[PDB]
Amino acid sequence: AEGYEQIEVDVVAVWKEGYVYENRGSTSVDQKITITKGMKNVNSETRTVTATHSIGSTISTGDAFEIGSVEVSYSHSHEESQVSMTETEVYESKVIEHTITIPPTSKFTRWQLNADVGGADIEYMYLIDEVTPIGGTQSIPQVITSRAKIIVGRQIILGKTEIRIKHAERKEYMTVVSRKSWPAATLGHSKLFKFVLYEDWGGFRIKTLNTMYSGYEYAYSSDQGGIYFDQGTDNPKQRWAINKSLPLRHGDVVTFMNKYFTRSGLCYDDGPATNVYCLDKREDKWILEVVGLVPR
Ligand SMILES: C[N+](C)(C)CCOP(=O)(O)O
Ligand SMILES: C[N+](C)(C)CCOP(=O)(O)O
Ligand SMILES: C[N+](C)(C)CCOP(=O)(O)O
Ligand SMILES: C[N+](C)(C)CCOP(=O)(O)O
Ligand code: NA
Ligand code: NA
Ligand code: NA
Repeated sequence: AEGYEQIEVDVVAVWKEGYVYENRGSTSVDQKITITKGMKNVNSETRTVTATHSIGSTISTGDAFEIGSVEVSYSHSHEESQVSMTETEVYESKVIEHTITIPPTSKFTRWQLNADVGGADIEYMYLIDEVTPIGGTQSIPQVITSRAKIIVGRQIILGKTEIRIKHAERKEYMTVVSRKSWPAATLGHSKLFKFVLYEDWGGFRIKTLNTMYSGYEYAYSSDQGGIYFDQGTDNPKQRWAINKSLPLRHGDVVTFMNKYFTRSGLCYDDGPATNVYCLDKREDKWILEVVGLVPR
């Protein structure tokens, strides 16, 4: 995908009890059994998963990623074997069902292999099964190498990477126009409006590469709430807070809270001229898009 990348990473997997039936008497008893091989509470509208917990140095809680493939290696019965998963397999619920004939004086142990890719609980990645005598020894499976390959947005380097900021609900880009002889933010369909994100002691700064008044390039909130662009200063009014852990990445959905008006977030609002405002106790979702390449 245009702006994403694959990365290998270690994930946690374990063999659970699953189901256990004991037939201590005679004769052979039949039992129906149903299991659902699939990711727990999987969203049908998307494959992007918001991390509930970390996956090493690469993923942190709240980070967006997509599971490309998962490869867990196990040892049973005294022999090694490995099972791989496709993207379609990790995101599908297969309700496997059938009858198991338990022979007399024997236990049926259906083991349940799972995987927790940073919060994403893959219930029943695999089913081994094991019929064994009572009270005889049985082989317990053990995961030897659990690992996954995730898909993430290309990183945004602060003060370096040129991005486009797009309003998620309205699918329109933040653009710059003149208002009161100052540069001003307003929503538009143009892909020509590039920005650079910075970070210092006071917060994040949104610099425009499309100003008409030279030097007036950092986004800030007026007392009235309208978003204008000023010259670089120490003022909190031009400093912002992002609700997402670094590193920022392509396609990240974020909110921008003002550092001076601390409860006022950046959003769409029908102004008389422009429509990008800082409004109290409300904060709209914006997409960060890493720019492609211009032709020449
Ligand atoms: C994995 N399996 C249950 C389909 C075959 C292996 O049976 P067993 O290893 O418990 O004897
Ligand atoms: C007046 N307004 C609330 C619609 C936005 C204008 O902000 P401002 O340009 O007066 O600083
Ligand atoms: C937008 N509001 C009128 C609800 C309050 C926010 O004022 P402001 O923080 O944008 O200056
Ligand atoms: C006082 N100072 C000039 C060193 C910093 C002031 O930054 P500012 O918020 O007044 O623009
Ligand atoms: Na600094
Ligand atoms: Na300012
Ligand atoms: Na408007």
